[PDB]
Order: sequence, then C-alpha cells, then structure tokens
Amino acid sequence: TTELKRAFRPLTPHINELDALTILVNLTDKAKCKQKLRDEKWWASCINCVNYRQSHNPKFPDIRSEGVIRTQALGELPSFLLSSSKIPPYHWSYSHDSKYVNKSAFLTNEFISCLGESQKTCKAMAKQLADITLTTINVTLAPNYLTQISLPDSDTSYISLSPVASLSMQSHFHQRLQDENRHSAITRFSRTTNMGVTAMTCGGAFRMLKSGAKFSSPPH
RNA sequence: CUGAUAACUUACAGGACGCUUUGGCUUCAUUGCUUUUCAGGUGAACUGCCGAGUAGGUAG
Repeated sequence: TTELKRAFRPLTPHINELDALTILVNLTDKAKCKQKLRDEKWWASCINCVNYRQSHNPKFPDIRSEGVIRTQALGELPSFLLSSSKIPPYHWSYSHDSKYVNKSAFLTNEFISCLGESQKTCKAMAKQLADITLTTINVTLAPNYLTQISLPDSDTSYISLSPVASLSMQSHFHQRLQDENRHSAITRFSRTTNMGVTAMTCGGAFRMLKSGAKFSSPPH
C-alpha cells in the first residue's frame, strides 16, 4: 500500500478509472465502503485544499512564511540558461497546512492532469469552478518571512525581488539524482509536515546538486 | 545595495585474546678502437764582503 501511495505523490513519475478514484478517497484518511461514505463536511475541507495548491513554495527554507503562488515562469530564456519554464510544469504540490496534508490527496495528487482542475457533484463543481481561480499570487510583504533583493533595473532605478523555490524544479533534480551519488548533496529540513506535501514524500532529504569534485587550481 | 538584515552545537568513553609458509634448480657460445698533433710570454732581480760551511748574516 506504500507503493500505491508513493505513485500519486509528486516525487515519482506518473501512472481502471474505477480503481483509481477509490484509492484517492482512502488516502485522505489518517476497502470500497469507506469510499461510499459521503460526508458533507469532508467535501468543503477538500475544497480548501485545492485553493492552497501551489506552483512555487514560498515556505521552503523557512516554514513560518505565508503565501500562495500558482503561476508559470513569464517569457522563455535562451538555451544556455535554465529555469522552471523549460521543464514541463505539472509537479505541483500542497502547502499552508499540517492538518490537511492527507485531505489534499483527493483533489491534488494529479495522476498529465489534476482532478482539481448527484446533487453534491453539481455543487462541488460550482465551488471548484468559482474557487479554482487559475494563476493567483497572494503574498503580503508586511509581517512574514521572505527574502528581499534590490537589483539595479535599467539605470538610476531599482526593483525589489523575492525569490521563491519552484516545485517543478525540485522534483526534477530529486528524481534524476537518485543514480549519481557523486553529484548529489543531501540537505535535511525539520518539521516536514509543515513544509508541504512535496517534503513529506522525500522525508526531508532534498538531494541538491553538488559541483563534481573538490576545487583545484592550475597555475593561472 | 548580495535567497537582504540577525545567529555559540555541546558533554562522556580501554578493541582485545591466539598463530612454523615450504620443498627443488648450470645462463652460454663469438669479438682489432683507430689515424694527425710547437704552450709560449726568459731583454732581466746583478756584483762583492763575513763565516770552517749547499747554515746564516749584511755592502752597493
């Protein structure tokens, strides 16, 4: 049952339609008859979880920060550069809550598309349609824990920047560096359930990119 | 105007006990290094006395 749980989680590649949706209801619990139960309260909890699904995690280094980001990189950079626009943007995850990391598994596991994108079904679609709200940014720069960077834009002018970690990139460097032990540099983060769903998959070990061997110096 | 601004990882420790590597052995035949070769600066710092003197002193 763990190999079935790791597959719907975003740090594994993707994977009968009657079998799959009964799994996703049982993942929200902390059997085929537990799926047939339809609590009204359960639905509005899962509706909140598709709201706080995020493309890029503001709360990466610091778990006390607060924000929602569901955008795509603006424009396309040249071939000698690399960012989140070149890799296909679908490994997105859930944040903002520790109690609802299980209840987000119904509408955000994204078996490539996502389920979040009789009377209850009509009502559920209306909430999802009105509360999908594609491509939002909700940050307040007043009382939270963000980084702020001024760079000389154009001339005699500056722009403040706040870098945010990208979840499609973190899944890409983690999955590919399983084989290479030489170029991987594991960094561990505590309070894993507060971080997000994308940290609970790897357990805290994020598997960074280490620059080959040690530095040496020819006489130049 | 720097993933900006701020930042004490600390304490304690017995790896030990035991140990046969050995036996045998043919490196060996042959052999032409040869030919030719100016180191020069020496005009000069001499001639007497004393002394038993290959000793040792002094005169112009």
